[PDB]
Amino acid sequence: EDEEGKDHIFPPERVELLQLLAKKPDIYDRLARAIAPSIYENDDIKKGILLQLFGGTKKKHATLGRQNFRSEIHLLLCGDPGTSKSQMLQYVFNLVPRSQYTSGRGSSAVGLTAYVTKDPETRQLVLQTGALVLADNGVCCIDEFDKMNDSTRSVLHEVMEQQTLSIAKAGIICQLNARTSILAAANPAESQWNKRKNIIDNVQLPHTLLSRFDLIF
Amino acid sequence: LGPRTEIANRFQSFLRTFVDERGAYTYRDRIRRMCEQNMSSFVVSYTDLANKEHVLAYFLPEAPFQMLEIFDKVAKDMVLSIFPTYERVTTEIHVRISELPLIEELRTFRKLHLNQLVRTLGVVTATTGVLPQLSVIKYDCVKCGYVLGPFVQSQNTEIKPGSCPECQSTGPFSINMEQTLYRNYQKITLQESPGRIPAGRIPRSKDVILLADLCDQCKPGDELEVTGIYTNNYDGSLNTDQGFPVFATVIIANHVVVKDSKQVVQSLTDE
Ligand SMILES: Nc1ncnc2c1ncn2[C@@H]1O[C@H](COP(=O)(O)OP(=O)(O)O)[C@@H](O)[C@H]1O
Repeated sequence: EDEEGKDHIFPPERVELLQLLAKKPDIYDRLARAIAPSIYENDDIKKGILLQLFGGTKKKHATLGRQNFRSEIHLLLCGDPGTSKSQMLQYVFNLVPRSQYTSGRGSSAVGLTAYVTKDPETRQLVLQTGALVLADNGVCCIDEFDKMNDSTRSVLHEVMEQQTLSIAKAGIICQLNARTSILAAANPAESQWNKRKNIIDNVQLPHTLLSRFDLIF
Repeated sequence: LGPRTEIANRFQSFLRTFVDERGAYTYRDRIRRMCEQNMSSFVVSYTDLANKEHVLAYFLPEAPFQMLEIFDKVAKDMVLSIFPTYERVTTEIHVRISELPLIEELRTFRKLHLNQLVRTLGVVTATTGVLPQLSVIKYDCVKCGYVLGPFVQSQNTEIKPGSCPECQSTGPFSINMEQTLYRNYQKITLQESPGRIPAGRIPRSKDVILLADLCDQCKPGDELEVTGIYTNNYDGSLNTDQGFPVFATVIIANHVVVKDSKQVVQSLTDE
């Protein structure tokens, strides 16, 4: 459920059971094992999922005013069609608090920001809405990564590497705040990952920007 | 009055008394030079005006309208009196100013600037073509078939007296298409330059009026400096209202100056 903070406070009786869960060294695998409803094959990554389930640490930078290094957590899943990345994560859309689900060719860069047009309520047009700044700290389950124009995906460099936005149009000009973690389900230009041709080139990306990612399991 | 006669006298004892250019003042002869080329657009120096008599800087803004009128009256009463030869062609005058120690950029003028002395610049944009309006009020009686006669005209107001050759009668009437005085017209739409903006947003603009002497000089995208004065249409529909009066603002040009001005231009020093 949602994130008001005040209307979600739990009782101490539940804290008993929570710290009970914490009292398992089995807990390292329990919740990763409780990720799927019924899926019992090679969950060895679900521990790597769970570091984003328990969605990251808050290393604040109200300390020095400098260098603003959030505990940025960024991981993507990529592979063949066999894996239920779209369906797993269609269900995980029914898990994530800030559950989004878009993908390559669902919405453009401006399909993510500045939904600007006329408003007969004011009897005037207005500067208007976006997608990501509603999903702060959240996730969008995403697939078909190698599908977008270069207009998008040079935005992602900006956010994945600074987690920021500063905008300039003829109407409103903005320096907003936007920041969150990834999930995605990228795909190659191929049908199967080509044997003896790594995703170092199989999926369609550059030379060390491919290397740039934290780790895509 | 005793003093309210002395305005024109100050002009008269100005234009042939305050003298510079090493004698033989301009306004001794510059007016002659205006009558020569058949212009009727004499222009006055505010600098030189203050160098003679500072008094008419404060006696202006209470009604610069009447100041300008009471000047050009003097130009007639001098011209046709000494140049009665003039009295065929145009025989009508108005004067200009070109010294105001000020540039008001746009987005700078507000309710305090109402109906008084102004300067500003901008850039031209698309506007109307070439048209005239009227200048004198006269109609035609039909009860008695007479003329209502010519009548004293207010700037945008009705007269309707009972006095007329029809036994001062004939409330009804009709109107002719001649025997009445005309006046050219043209408009402008002024924008602000792309240099002196507030650095990146949409610009502002207000409209400006030029008059019969003043047309076929401007063009879209031209360089400019104008005195002008601040207008007010006195009612853009007052009633049970908006959340706001639908009022607007214009400037009416007295003296326009081009800031390119690519013609042969300058006056002559005496030596
Ligand atoms: N463990 C699983 N549980 C349920 N369905 C599975 C599982 N593994 C594979 N599938 C099936 O495999 C298919 C995966 O296709 P999908 O992931 O949606 O293609 P893409 O990889 O392009 O997203 C799904 O239709 C899903 O039903």
